[PDB]
Amino acid sequence: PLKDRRLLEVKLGELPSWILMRDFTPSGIAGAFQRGYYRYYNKYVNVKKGSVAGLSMVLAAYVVFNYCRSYKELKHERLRKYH
Amino acid sequence: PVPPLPEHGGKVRLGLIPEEFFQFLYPKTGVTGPYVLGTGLILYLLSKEIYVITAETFSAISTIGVLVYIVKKYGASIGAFADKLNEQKIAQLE
Amino acid sequence: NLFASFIAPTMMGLPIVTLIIMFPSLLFPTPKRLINNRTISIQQWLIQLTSKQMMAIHNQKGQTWSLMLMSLIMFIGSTNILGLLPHSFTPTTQLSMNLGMAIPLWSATVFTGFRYKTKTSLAHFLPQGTPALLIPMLVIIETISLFIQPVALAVRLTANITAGHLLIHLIGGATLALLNINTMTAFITFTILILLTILEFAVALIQAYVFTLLVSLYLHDNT
Amino acid sequence: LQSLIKNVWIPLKPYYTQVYQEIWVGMGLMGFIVYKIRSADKRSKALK
Amino acid sequence: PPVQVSPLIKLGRYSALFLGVAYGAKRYNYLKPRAEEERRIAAEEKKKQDELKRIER
Amino acid sequence: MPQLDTSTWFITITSMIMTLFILFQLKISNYSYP
Amino acid sequence: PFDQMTIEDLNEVFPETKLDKKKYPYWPHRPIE
Amino acid sequence: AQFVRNLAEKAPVLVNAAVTYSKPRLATFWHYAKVELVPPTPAEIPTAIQSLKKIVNSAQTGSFKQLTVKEALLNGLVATEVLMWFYVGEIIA
Amino acid sequence: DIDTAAKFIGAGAATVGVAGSGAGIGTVFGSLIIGYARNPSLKQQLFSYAILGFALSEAMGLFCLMVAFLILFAM
Amino acid sequence: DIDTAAKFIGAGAATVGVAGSGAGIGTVFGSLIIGYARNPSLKQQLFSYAILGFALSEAMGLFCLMVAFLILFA
Amino acid sequence: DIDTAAKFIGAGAATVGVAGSGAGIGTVFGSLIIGYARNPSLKQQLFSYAILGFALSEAMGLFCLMVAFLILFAM
Amino acid sequence: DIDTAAKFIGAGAATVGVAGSGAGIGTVFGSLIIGYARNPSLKQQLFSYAILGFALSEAMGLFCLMVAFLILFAM
Amino acid sequence: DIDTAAKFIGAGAATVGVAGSGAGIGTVFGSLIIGYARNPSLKQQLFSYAILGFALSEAMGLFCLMVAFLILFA
Amino acid sequence: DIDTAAKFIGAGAATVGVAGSGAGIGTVFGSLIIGYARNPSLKQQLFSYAILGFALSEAMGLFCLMVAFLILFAM
Amino acid sequence: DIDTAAKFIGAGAATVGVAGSGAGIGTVFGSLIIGYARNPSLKQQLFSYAILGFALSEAMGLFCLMVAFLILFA
Repeated sequence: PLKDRRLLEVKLGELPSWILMRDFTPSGIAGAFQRGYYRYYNKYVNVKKGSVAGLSMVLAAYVVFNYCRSYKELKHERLRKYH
Repeated sequence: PVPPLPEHGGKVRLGLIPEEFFQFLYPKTGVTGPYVLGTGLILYLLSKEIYVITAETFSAISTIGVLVYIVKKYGASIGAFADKLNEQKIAQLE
Repeated sequence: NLFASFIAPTMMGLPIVTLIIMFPSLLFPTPKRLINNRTISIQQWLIQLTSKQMMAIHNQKGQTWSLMLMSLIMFIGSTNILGLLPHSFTPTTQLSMNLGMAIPLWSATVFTGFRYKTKTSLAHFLPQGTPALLIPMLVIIETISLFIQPVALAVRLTANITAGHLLIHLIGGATLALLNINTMTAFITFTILILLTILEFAVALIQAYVFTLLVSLYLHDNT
Repeated sequence: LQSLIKNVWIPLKPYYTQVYQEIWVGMGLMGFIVYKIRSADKRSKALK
Repeated sequence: PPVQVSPLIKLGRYSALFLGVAYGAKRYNYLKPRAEEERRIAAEEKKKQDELKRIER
Repeated sequence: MPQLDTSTWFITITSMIMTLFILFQLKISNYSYP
Repeated sequence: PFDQMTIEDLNEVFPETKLDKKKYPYWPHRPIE
Repeated sequence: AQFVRNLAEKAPVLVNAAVTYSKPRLATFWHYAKVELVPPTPAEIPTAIQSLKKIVNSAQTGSFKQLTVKEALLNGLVATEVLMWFYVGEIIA
Repeated sequence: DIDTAAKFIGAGAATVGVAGSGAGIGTVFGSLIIGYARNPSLKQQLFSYAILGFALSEAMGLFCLMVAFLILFAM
Repeated sequence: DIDTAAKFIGAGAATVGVAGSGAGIGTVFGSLIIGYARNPSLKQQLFSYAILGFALSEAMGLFCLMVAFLILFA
Repeated sequence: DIDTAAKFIGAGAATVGVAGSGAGIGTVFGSLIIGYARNPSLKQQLFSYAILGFALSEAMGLFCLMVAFLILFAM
Repeated sequence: DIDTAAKFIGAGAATVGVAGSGAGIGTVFGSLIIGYARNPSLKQQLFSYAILGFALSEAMGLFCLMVAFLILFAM
Repeated sequence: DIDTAAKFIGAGAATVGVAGSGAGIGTVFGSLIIGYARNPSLKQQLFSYAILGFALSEAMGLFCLMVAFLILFA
Repeated sequence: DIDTAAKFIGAGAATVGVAGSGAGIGTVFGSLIIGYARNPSLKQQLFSYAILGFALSEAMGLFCLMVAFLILFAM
Repeated sequence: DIDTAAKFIGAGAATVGVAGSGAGIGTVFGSLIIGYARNPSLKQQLFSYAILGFALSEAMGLFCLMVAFLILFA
């Protein structure tokens, strides 16, 4: 009953239908990053008894980010050659 | 003209990963699918050396040990601390 | 082999490192309701406190810089903590950032001191009623140890930070290497590492206070 | 850019004009110095 | 409260397990000699470099 | 000393500026009084 | 109530809590007594 | 000194208590793991092979292409689950 | 080799800047034990002003060790 | 090369300049402990008179390390 | 070998940081003597800060010493 | 030439005559702290007799710096 | 040999430290003097604390001398 | 020749002797600042003892400085 | 030669473990002064203690210098 649905709702056959019904302009990129931040915020943070997990996630994410950034310079000391 | 909040949002396992994952996975393996899933993910990363081990490993271990110590010892103290500040502003105004 | 962590990163040929710097900006969100959650109430209290404490001495004119000083100290206290993590980058140890954060402030203070209070600012070069035997040998010293302000004001912080990262890297490396030999030495050095880690958690804020306090009283003088 | 200016020029105006007149000069000096030093090292390595 | 396997997976698992066990033993056997010899010949090379710097210090 | 490979100084400085004199002066400018 | 309100709502209910912008144009819009 | 040694004796009692608390949680894990004391039955092999052939049927004609995402995501994640055991066997190797 | 031993020497020399810190440390702790012995009340601020100097001495101690390494391992 | 080994020697020697600063810093902050314990009603001025000296005595070793760097890389 | 020479020399001329330890020790034990002669009551708390200083100065001592034995031969 | 080598080394190990000025000024300013505490109405004369000391410490601590700069540029 | 020189060079330079012993014992018996001269009822107690500090710093210096020696007879 | 090397080395080394001068002078003025802080009916005699101590320390440093200049311009 | 200059400079270095003993003597005497100026009646014992401290510091310096003599004639 709807053209645009949550990408999980849509099927594989109409997969490209979803890919083409949606927009791509940078404004529609900010209007996505914002939605992500605000889902996280209003679901795990803006609550009267926020916990560690309300924060630890972004930290342990930034961690993996800056690990991926560094992969190149770390292929030079693998303790074993044939992995 | 503003909305209120819940009492506590999405509950979480290990303090890091959400549970909704677990339930979404309940139908097929139920309970002991996610844990072995992660164990395998990690033994894989380690085996093929997608994650080589060095000093920074132990640095991370130490920082994390410190942090969990701190929280598991001071958490609710800080929580009541903050709720106290809130009720205190409420009163000092009220 | 290990200055690596200070090398400026770009995952590819693009300008990334300007994102390692604005990330903290959102570990300190802004409130819109009157009451709010914990993570905001806490920092709010913290800031009320620290201001009421440090901006006491200053006169009324000098009380216009509260924003700048507390933002400075907040930014730096964030950066120097975050940099602790396993594989994170400290955008301060890039000496250039420290120079660009030090100089303008010191210069603008001196300029407020010489735009107004000209004779008196000039006078602070000669402590009151010193022996008239040595005047030049004193108004040389004061005027050389003035220009020395920003240089140290930056370099102190810079190298202070750097040394901790370097020391932890090296201790952990020797930890693994001794683990090759034996077990107990590794635990020795690991506990050593815990101590060092705490001490760095500490200096990383001590230096912020130092910095924005030096500046505060430099404004106290030349206001 | 209208949202940008209406987010970062309504509040931050009285600061850049009344107070911070004296820091921009310092930043110009900073630019002077960085130019000088980058030029010097560019020169010295152009040699080698 | 255990949840009975949707048998497809109970099948798919242990097969692959023993496949991997065989793969591992095979890799070990097939790989040992090549590395042994490359390292021993590199040892010849390093002894030669040692005597080189001995005579060409 | 990689703090002396001057190539990158311009961007580091400019971004430091952008941050220290824009974002925080927005956030902290909104904090409130008891 | 309180939690459903904002700072402007306090401007609304209590004008004496108002942080006036004339005698103290800057932040924190008042002195530190 | 001797008091620290006495504290160690109390710590040993505490360690026994730590073992005592761990065992019921472990017993719940054991209840899930107590299903098989011998290798699995070859009775449902028919069910599994037939489900496999039905998957092949859904595949060949191009009818499974009417699925929703979440289902295929789940399927692939459990596929990779099964997969990790291959590297596990390598570990044994 | 010669540059190597020279690095070694420069390192063994730069090691010594720690004595200022060791001194300042013992000094300020003595000062603290005293200012408490004759005023056991305001322990809190005494301890605060103890560690704030502790830090401002270890800073320079580690300046020196840092330059030592900076030479030894990375020129 | 000797012509640079000597640079290494000189810088490693001059490193130790800041030992006097280590001292002066510790000394001053102990004296501040004391003069705050005696008449606790002057913390303020007795702090403004301490970090001033901190600045002085740090500057006068940071100069020396700057000179070591200069000798090395110039 | 010249590197052997510079190694032994680095060890020696870097084993000097002990001066910090010594001076701070003297100063702390003296401050104890005095603060105690004044008030003989709080001996426990006083000796506590005393041990704090004792070990915290031996700290930098062993820092310097482990750096010495770090670059003695093993590097 | 090793001539310039030891010229450099001499400047470098001669600029050490400033830790004096360091500790001297530290002690001076602490003494001023106290002698202001016990007598807060002599501020003026006190600061003057403090500057008299700070100067003639800095001067004779700086002569070593100046000697290094000299011996290097000219001789 | 060149190294045979560095032997004695270092085994001699490895005693620069007893400076600490000097300054310590000085300050130590100074504070002891002042003690006995402000409250003579503590003589033995503070004498014990003094011999404590004495032994401590003397040991620091003398084990530094042992360092010197083990360098000598490497 | 290397004579210049060793002479520069020994001179820039011997010139350490001014550290003690700075330190002394500082301690002197500190003690004086105190003594006057408590007891201002002594200005003249105080200042006199002060100048005497200053001169003594400065001279015990001047000896080494002057003999360093000797070793340089003479040998 | 090589051992000649070696021992030369080894002793010229070990001869610096004396400034600490010197300053220690000085400080112990300053402390004696103050103590006496508080309690002018226990002069005798103050002085006994002080002369002992002098014996000790002088002993330490003399050993640090006997080191140098042995280096000379090792």
